Amino acid sequence: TIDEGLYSRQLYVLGHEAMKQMSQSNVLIIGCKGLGVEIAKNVCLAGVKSVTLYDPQPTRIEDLSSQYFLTEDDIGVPRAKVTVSKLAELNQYVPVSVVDELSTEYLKNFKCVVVTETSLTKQLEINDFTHKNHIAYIAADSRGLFGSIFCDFGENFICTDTDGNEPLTGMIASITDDGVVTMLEETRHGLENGDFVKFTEVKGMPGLNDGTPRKVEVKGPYTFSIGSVKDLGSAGYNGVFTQVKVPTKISFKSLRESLKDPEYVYPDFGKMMRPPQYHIAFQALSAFADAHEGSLPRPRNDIDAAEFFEFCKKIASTLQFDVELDEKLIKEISYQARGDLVAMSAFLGGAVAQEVLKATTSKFYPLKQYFYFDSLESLPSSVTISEETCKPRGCRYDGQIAVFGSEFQEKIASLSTFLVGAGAIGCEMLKNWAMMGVATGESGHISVTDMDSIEKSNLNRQFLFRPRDVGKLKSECASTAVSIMNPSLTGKITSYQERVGPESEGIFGDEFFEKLSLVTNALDNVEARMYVDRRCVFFEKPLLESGTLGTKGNTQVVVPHLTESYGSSQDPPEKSFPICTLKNFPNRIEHTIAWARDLFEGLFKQPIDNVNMYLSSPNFLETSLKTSSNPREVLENIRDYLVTEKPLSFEECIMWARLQFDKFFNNNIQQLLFNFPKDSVTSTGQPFWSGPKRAPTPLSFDIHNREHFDFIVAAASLYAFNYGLKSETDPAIYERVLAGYNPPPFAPKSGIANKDKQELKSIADSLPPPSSLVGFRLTPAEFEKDDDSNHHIDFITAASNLRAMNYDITPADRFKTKFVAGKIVPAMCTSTAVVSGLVCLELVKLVDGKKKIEEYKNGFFNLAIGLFTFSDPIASPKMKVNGKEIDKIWDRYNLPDCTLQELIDYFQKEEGLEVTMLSSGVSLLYANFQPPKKLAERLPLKISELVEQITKKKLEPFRKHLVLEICCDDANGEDVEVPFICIKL
Amino acid sequence: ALKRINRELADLGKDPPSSSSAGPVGDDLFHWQATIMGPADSPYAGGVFFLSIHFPTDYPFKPPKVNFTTRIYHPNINSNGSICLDILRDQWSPALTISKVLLSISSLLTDPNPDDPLVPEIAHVYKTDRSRYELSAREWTRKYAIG
Amino acid sequence: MQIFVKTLTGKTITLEVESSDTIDNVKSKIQDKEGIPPDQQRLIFAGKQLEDGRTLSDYNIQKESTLHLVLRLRG
Ligand SMILES: Nc1ncnc2c1ncn2[C@@H]1O[C@H](COP(=O)(O)OP(=O)(O)OP(=O)(O)O)[C@@H](O)[C@H]1O
Ligand SMILES: [Mg+2]
Ligand SMILES: [Mg+2]
Repeated sequence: TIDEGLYSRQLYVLGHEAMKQMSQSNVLIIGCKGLGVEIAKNVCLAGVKSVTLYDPQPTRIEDLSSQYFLTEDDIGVPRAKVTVSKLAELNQYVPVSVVDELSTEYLKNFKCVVVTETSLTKQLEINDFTHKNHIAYIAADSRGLFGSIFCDFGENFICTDTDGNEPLTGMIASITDDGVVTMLEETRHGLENGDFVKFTEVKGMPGLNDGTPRKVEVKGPYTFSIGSVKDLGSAGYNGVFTQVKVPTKISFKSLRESLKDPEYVYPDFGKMMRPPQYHIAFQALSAFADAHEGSLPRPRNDIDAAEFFEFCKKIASTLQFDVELDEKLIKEISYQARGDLVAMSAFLGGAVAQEVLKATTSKFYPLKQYFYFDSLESLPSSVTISEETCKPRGCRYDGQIAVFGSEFQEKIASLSTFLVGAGAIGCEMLKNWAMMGVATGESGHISVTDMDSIEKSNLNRQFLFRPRDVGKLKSECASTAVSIMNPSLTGKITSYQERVGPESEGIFGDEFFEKLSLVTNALDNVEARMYVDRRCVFFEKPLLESGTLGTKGNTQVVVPHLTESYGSSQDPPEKSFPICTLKNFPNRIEHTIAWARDLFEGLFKQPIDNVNMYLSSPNFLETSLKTSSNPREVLENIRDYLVTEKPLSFEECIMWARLQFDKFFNNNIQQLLFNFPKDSVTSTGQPFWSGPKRAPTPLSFDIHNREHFDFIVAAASLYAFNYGLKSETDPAIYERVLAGYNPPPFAPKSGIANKDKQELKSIADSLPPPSSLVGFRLTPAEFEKDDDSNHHIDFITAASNLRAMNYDITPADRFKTKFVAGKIVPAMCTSTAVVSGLVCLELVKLVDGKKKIEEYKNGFFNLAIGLFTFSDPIASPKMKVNGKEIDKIWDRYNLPDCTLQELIDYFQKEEGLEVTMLSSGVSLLYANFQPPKKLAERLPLKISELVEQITKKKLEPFRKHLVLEICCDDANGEDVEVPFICIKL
Repeated sequence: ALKRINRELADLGKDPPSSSSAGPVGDDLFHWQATIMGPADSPYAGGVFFLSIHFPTDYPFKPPKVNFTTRIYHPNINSNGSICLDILRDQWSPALTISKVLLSISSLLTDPNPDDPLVPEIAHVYKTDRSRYELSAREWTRKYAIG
Repeated sequence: MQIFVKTLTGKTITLEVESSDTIDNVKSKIQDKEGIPPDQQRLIFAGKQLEDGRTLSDYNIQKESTLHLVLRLRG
């Protein structure tokens, strides 16, 4: 009963069984500050059965530093009572409640218990109970730029999936008598030693088709071994193997036991000696709070720091910890005790929510057990951070002023950022900026652009939107919501409905870009990312890129004149199958899905476009007769869709659907088997239909079969939609119409001047004149995966499954068909929260203007395995030009709008380089090998006039510069790279 | 990108491809019109075949999209001009020039590969009735690829 | 010595070779007998794919060893 219309993207990450088991689990959350509210929000969006909150502490002003469900009108009310109402709206399937008091026995009602902002004694009291009763216990803490997570899922936790990857499967070539299994040519199995695999469709060794898993002994990238198969047979050929994943048993330890001998998880290997320090430091913080009526050390206070360090020494002595305490780091933990940063809260909330999902669903590998994290590199160094600057001012930014100070707050308040996109990452980024107070000053401003509209499936991870907002523009809704969160952002946010690209340079021009301070990308495609990267490189603005894919995520920072750009790195491209594979010889469901999509486009989209263009363009026929690659095909499509096969009722649509079924699943296969019979052999004597080629078999139409009926219904409905007829779904009419159908005879054809043009002309003049048909149009079918009433995915699924039945491929369901055909990217709310947190932790580094490249960190993480890694950005490459150091990426030449000859002479006399090629955009303005007459015609023209002449398009009034790419050779004739030229018009 | 495309255009400018001849369309560097001469020891002898090349942004990474314009009767070339070529599929691996592609295609035209065809009927005719295939290829290359 | 090469269809081809023979010579013999170009021959023994430029002795191939030949289908 999972609402796939809402959890569409999440299901591709978790699955049906995982979410079904998750929707029966109760989660309790103790503490409703920024971290607690973040965890609760992520859990509610995830889809657990219910959430219970417990936090009777009255609200205070500083609590607003990271609590975005609290308003300044709520001061003096318990946090849970004022947060439950706003949390209940995120998801309608997840009730949210509040409990005034907690008793130990009550804890038995919950599947998972999360604890934040609680003293160590209470944590021990709760854990001593939740451990022996097999209740998942998670404890999270966030102190300034430091964070800690602790997990305890019981002694007998069962983890079904430990990496989150799809099972490995492959096509076998041969299996020897000694179990040596081999893959097809140039195919890597990817198995690892100790894995279990199951075989199917094996010829010559039926015993391996039973399904019993067998050990794997990887012997090479293309072969492995399974043991002794002497009894079963001597050798087997062909067959498909699939990896089998077995459950693992993980045993955790209680909090009391693990305090003495913890087991750490290292988020970074550059600092492996810190977690032992933090283990003592956090316990010392708890002891200090217990010894001062729950009052943490004051910000940047030396007396409290000394007392805290003494507590750390006492604890280290008591626990016999043979570690030398680092005074500087421990005192740093003391100074930022009262810090409350929205970025750290978001990061830890994403991590802890993922841990909760792991506990409830028994999936993915959980943290075991302590996870201590710090982002101390973000601490400002260009401003004064002292006790006087960090003292609270009685405002909502106290939680952040306690870490960064008032001067850095003033620096933040005057930012002028530019956010591209308003998706999940966009919503999280706007929330973080609103909480941090970005652009709340006199000179501040924020600009957000996005051209898409809100859909139902987006509400699962874009918390700024509500069901009542479906169909509206993302940017306006996001701006209004964030203005609601932080009232100071009223009028400081601008929202555009413009797509960022070449066509929008009139709005995001030189004037717009010259005022910005940084650009943040929240996109999902590489084209827009590259374009924004080029614009930032040209204007020299810091850029923040971030991306997610399921549970994986990465964040990168581009700094002018320091690091390389986004486009200097490459990623694996998409896989497109050979046309010969799709057209005739498929062997995987992906091939059949691609063929079905092409069939849909060619049946319901392209002929309609041709017909419409014929009825609009007066001279379409003449242009097509010498422009298109197949004018006869276009003419035949027009004739068939206008006169020959124009339906007058839905019965004719059903008949047409039956005819097309015969055409595509019964006759083409007969032709193929006539050309290449099943017993034919290749030129080398090997059988033709062996290995990657599977012998097809024609299908005979059986009305009772489900797949045939689904295809007929979908095709008839889409045809009626094309012709605007009234479709029907009752099987009675279909069964009545298809009963009286006489298949036209078909016999495969063996084959065996200028009159063709005469036939084409005769067909052309047979068509009705355009004047006779005025106001008549045919509705094309535009593919839309997200709508379940347009029969698009239904048709694709039916066609794909029928073609799979042709080639004996295992058919897939509508779920996998929608995943494959729609190019759906799996997405999660937890990954979005984590990437937003990392990006906002890098933003403070950018604001402070750090110069060294070792102070910035590009981040990568995978939450399925609990892996976090951070590495320094790559420095921009340097080069030698005319005996000078030039940055390859961030340097350019600035020249006036001189003539081409003057530009060449300047490059010859100044840089001592001979210009051999000069281009702008996608046009070749000048080349050394062009005929002399053309150059003499182009040389004395100005650059702007030359560009206008060559591109045949006048320059727009808003155009203020030209970017030219130049390739030049040195005096000796050696090619030397040079930076691009920025001609100022 | 533009600089690689230009290094190649200059290479072809100096080192004569002889059999072939590639050049930009108009002044656009991302759209070339190449010419291929039918091999002498092939049914397509004395023929001029025009190909359209549409370099992709990622180039030299992504593969150059190459489509025949002249009609040809070949087992591995369909009616839309698509070519069943391995170099453009998974052996591209930026390292070769636009003279390698045209050499490959000149050899594919020299001798087809019917064991993995793209046009099953032509492949069947080639495998069964070789003489009829030769006559049909000569007729097509005389009717379309000449004049 | 003598060796056996098993194909994808269960056929067994007997070859007369020496431990010092190069992989290239064996691929040439297989091309001479079956007509398969060496570039499309993928010979595997004891879970290891034979590579050009080496000898049989490099792979510890001894009396009456069994190899498996799989074709490298083109596009
Ligand atoms: N070139 C672009 N210029 C501006 N905004 C863009 C551009 N390309 C994409 N976007 C926006 O980036 C956001 C992408 O976020 P996301 O991928 O999570 O959403 P979606 O694509 O609408 O949803 P889904 O991927 O779940 O089907 C969307 O707001 C989209 O409008
Ligand atoms: Mg959308
Ligand atoms: Mg998207």
